[PDB]
Amino acid sequence: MRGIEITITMQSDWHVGTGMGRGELDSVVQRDGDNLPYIPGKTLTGILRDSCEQVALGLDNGQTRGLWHGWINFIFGDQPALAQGAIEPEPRPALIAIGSAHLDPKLKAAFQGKKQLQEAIAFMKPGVAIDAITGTAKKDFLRFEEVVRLGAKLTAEVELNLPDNLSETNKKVIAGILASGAKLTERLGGKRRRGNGRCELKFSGYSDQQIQWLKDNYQSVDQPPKYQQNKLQSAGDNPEQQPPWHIIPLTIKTLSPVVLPARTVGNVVECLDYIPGRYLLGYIHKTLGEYFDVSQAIAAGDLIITNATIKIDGKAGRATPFCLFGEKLDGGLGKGKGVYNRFQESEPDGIQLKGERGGYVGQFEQEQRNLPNTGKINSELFTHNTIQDDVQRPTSDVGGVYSYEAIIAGQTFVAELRLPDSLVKQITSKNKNWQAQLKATIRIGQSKKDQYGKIEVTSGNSADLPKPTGNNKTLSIWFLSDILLRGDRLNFNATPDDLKKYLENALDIKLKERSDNDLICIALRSQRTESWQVRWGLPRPSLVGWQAGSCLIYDIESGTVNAEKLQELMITGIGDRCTEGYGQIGFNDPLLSASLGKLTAKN
Amino acid sequence: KNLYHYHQYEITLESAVDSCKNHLQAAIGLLYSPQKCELVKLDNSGKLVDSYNRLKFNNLGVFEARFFNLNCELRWVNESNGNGTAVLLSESDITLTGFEKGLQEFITAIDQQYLLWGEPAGWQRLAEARIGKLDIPLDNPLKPKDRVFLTSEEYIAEVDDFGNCAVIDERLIKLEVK
Amino acid sequence: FQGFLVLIETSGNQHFIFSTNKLRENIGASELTYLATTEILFQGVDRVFQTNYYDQWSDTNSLNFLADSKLNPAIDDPKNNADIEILLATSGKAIALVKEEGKAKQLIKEVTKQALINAPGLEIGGIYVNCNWQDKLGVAKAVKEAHKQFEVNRAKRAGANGRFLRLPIAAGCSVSELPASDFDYNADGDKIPVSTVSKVKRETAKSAKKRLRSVDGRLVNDLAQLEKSFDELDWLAVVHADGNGLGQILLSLEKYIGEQTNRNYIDKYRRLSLALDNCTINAFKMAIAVFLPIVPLILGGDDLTVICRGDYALEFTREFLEAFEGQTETHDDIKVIAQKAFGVDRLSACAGISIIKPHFPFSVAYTLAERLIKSAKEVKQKVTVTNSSPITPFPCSAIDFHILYDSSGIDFDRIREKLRPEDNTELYNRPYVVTAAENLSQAQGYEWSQAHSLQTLADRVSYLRSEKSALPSSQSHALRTALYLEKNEADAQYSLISQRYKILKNFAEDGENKSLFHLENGKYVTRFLDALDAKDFFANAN
Amino acid sequence: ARKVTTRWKITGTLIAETPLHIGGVGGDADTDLALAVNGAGEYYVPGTSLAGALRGWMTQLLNNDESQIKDLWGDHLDAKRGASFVIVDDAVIHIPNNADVEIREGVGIDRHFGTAANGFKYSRAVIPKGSKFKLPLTFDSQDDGLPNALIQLLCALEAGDIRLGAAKTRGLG
Repeated sequence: MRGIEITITMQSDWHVGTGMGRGELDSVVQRDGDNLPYIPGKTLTGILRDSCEQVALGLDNGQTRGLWHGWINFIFGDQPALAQGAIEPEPRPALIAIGSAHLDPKLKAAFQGKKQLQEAIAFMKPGVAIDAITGTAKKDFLRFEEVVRLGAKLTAEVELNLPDNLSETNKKVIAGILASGAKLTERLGGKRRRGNGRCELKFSGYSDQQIQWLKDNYQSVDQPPKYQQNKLQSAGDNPEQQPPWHIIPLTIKTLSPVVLPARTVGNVVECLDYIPGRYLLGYIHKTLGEYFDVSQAIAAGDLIITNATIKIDGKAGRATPFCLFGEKLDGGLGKGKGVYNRFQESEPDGIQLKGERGGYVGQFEQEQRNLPNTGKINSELFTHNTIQDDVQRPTSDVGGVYSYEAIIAGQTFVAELRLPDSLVKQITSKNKNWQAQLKATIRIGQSKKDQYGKIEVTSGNSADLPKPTGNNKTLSIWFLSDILLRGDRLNFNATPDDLKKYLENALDIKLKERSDNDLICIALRSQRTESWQVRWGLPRPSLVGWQAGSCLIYDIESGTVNAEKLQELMITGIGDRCTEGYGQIGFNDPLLSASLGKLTAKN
Repeated sequence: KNLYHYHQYEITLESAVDSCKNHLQAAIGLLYSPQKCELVKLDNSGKLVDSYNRLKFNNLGVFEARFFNLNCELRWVNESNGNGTAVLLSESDITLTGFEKGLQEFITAIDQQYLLWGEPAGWQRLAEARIGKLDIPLDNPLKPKDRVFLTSEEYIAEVDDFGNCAVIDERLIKLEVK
Repeated sequence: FQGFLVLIETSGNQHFIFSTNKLRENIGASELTYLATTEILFQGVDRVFQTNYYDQWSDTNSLNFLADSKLNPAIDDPKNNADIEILLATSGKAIALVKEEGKAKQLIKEVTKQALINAPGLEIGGIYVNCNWQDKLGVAKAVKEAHKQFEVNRAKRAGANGRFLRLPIAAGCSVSELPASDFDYNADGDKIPVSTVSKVKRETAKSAKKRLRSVDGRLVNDLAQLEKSFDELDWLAVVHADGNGLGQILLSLEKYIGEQTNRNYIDKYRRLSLALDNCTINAFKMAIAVFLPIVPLILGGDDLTVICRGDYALEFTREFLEAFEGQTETHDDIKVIAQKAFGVDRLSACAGISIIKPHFPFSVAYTLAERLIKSAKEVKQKVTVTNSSPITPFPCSAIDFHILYDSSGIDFDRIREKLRPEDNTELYNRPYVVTAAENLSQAQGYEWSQAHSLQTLADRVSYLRSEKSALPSSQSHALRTALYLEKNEADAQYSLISQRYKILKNFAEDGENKSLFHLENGKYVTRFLDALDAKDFFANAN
Repeated sequence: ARKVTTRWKITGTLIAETPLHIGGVGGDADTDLALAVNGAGEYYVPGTSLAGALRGWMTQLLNNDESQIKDLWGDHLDAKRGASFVIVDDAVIHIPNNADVEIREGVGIDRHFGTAANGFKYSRAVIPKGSKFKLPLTFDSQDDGLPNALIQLLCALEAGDIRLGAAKTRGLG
């Protein structure tokens, strides 16, 4: 659903969002990707929630828990970080998603590149503390604060994903509460109590008629309905898979910052610089689940959604191969010179090398004559707080402050959906314009309902299948995703000999590690991924493997490798959970055969 | 000291557990399915009270399972259309049909624990606001200050010919209250 | 004679020590990293070889014992029975020579097993290589082979993250990615779920805090004990300091030993390594005289990090870096090698200095210091040995410092771009060389080192402090405000002031006494706003 | 949220009974000290400056008792106080008719020579007299009724006993 907005009219000069200051300022307001001030959707959710809590607390006759506080936990979701002891029910998510309130899009466009104007949206407010006995300024207590000019009208998209079974009375209760709590909101941001941050907050379509209905009807209102997951339903009716494999490239563009948890540790979440395919499995279930049993296809291995990696050279950027080593003083891909493929080049005299460890390399043909283009993913740290509601300030009891790294807006990523011909027949027999249904705007990630996670997904045309070369002398492997082999005991503690045995069995070729002493043959790193499963309400198990970028090359001792099979393994991936994008291999790639030490970068 | 491990391939979970039933007596088990991670107990004969309908794969069925008791652990994971690999791990050499025996030497087994989710709310319930409730197959009741742990043993062995040790496996044992 | 060389090394030390963002565990993990290649090495040696290295270790609490041939005999010449000789032991690295391959395997087994048991989550492995003493330089190549084969074998070796795998029903650690396995107490004293990794780190922090305090009785044991003993503190400073050039020396040490003989290589290699530990300790015990409100966190090898009294850390670090140079000048075992390596008989170190308010997270402050240390360490290539090839750093010591206030952005990249207000204008000169000009005069890049000399900052701070104020704060802040304008406006403000306050002739940098900026590689850069920042962080007991 | 037994909106007209000067950062090229202006450039009383005016007066009334002051004006450090229960908004100043701001000259007279001391020549923009602005006050009550100290404050306002802005002893506020 879409169409609701919150309109925020700032009626006094306002300050929000940041515990940092610029050169002449000791407190700087928060600024969007356009460097313009905005109200973050977590601030806006938190402010609007608080005002609904006031309304409910009044309708409850001041009871801290009761019928109408239940309705707040319905609309805005439970707060499981507060509750303690054996709370048995699973925490409800919010029914309301509230974006960040940004300045008018046309006004924002007027500012672009006008750095001097962006600074003029805000000004120094002086601040001094006076000594009560002397009547003079205290020492130390002199501050200068950035404040944003009053008159700003900001608007946030809002989504109300109300349950399908919710009655018309309960719909009008939600509208009444939200319209009430919006009208009760008179301040937001920092120093609200000392003038700042006065506002009008309006929903589109929630007039006082919605408050008047609640006034006439609040005594008739029951408890909110019980929450339940949208469970999955499997038809089981899919065809068997049949070659060929179609490849449907999905461009993902970040429209707000996206938090893709790498390490969730204490009060900080660190972010991946790629979108795992598991984030897109929900969008695949939505758009395609009417055409075939997506859950059966996932179970059968008839479906892959790769990771969305940064777009380079118009294609998916490939995880920098760990066989590349830079000159420790004056080389590497960020310098654009002095990169050696240690699978093929000796270490130079005197200069010691360091491995490349991250980023993404672009395309590279067997005679590129240039270093591959390097894509970098921009990410920013966002900092938030939790307010303890009786003191109205953060406290240790509520955890104080937390941070998310996020992939910022404007980044462009390419995933690929791969499907067998039998499913593409199935779909096309039901919709000939089915790739048009893959155009969507969706929320993915951590915190996806408020400030984070908005992405556009657009399909390209069907891409070409990979074309690995079936070299009979050597075979190389480049990891473009994280490979999750299981050991022979089904735990994930596999070893490179397990990968050798795996590829040997799959390709029916014997392999031996190449012995050229100046050249490295294996350049792996391990990876451990910790993730939650939303359908389980429990963390996934822990998935251990090797990082994207890991590389190795083998001398082919006997047998002949089939480029038809190399291609098949370059589509389906190897190992566990290839449907999510793990297991994505590159076989006999130029960039692993090439010698690079002589090359350089290009209103 | 030997860690004995028994492999069978292209075997359904329903059949894998039934093949191991003599050893998986009273065994707690964890079943991974697309929509649930359910904990189950096998009875004293090693049987599940709805084993076919629980362990089938066909419709959002179990793709991976673990079963463990004091003496052994069975692991299973799907590989094609509900057939999978079974591996049973045991401290003792034991007789199984169709399974292939192997072993690995280990230097020492070290016990570990794993605190489960929740405070106390046969079967007992833990609950935590973070996740809601968690039901655990545990026969003794739980006092409000009890916490339920899961115990395991990790087996250290030499990996490299240079003698580098690592934990080559970790077998699960039982639920335990601390 | 032929033997084997054993290299045992702890991998991923930065990850293991700083992954939990939790100060007790960073201290705990640093000690586990230390103990693994010393304490546990010596026990493992003693079990495999029936030796008494652990007794000498525990009697001494220091590594200097193994420089004595009576306590660590020479394997070479069959007159001596010793089948083991430790060439190195240090935090995260150890090297030993052994005459039997099976005992080389058993040693690495024993040490790495004990790390799995007593130090969960510690990634440590080992390698052994043939060591041919029919080659007069065989040991030096055996070292270089071991380092090469160690890097190669790690990739195929099993990783230390492949244990404590999460189960869906297991709970989560309060401070870690790992599942919870144990309980411990947060800094508020509430019981909390923690991993076995976190638990063994916290257990070890007790032995760490001891060993660090034992360095000098003046030292405070605990950040809690600073909070007890020193309630007057308004600021605190993580110092991180790192020694320079040792890796390139060790990669090249065959050149510098003089006599191309194995027996000399071992002696020179060993003593050099011990000498830098002593220099760091001695330089530290000198520098702390500036305060004692200082808690060490890591203190060994060429590497130091400590939590100081804030507004004494630039002075403590200046004094430490002056004393680290002075130590490595006079220390015979370094002196001659540095002379042959870099043409001056000293080494150098640099420091990052976060300077933080006492409740601010150490973790954020230390990651700032790991960025500040890189900014100080840029001297490595602006001040370079003249006519060198490859372009070796000239030994030069430098500081970078911040003073967070929280306002500047907590990320170093963002911190500095808020002080570059216009495309040619930057309001920081903050990588400050602390090496004396006389020592630098023979390097390339001498002229840069003078503009970046810390004395230029310390002088200007003195003029600000000098006195009623000689330069009124009223007028300093007028200039401070103007610096964020274009130079034509900053210079306009200064020209409104330059002859009302004659002290400003010293704060100029143009050479004309009409601007606070000087041109540096096409950028207008100034120390004036750095001098206002550091005005109250340049205090000393001397 | 924070519990509120009763919310009070307290409002009226505040009149400058003498000229007024709340300062901004300072200096508009017509006055060495320049009046504070909002983001719309209108002359206004910062709610900070009025809150501290009213809290300051209350601090003297209540003999500098921290307890009752922080009960009404909040506290950063007590574990049970936090945010203020009195909200003071920014209030725009309506200068009567549309009279422009006055500029007031100032000089320091050397006590030896009896003449203007060098450098001590200054000017201050001041809001005229008769100018009006809103009393923008809100009080969230957790107790029943309205505090005595807050009634005393409103009495002092009607008495004209509170002074606001700069130069309170030298004519203004």
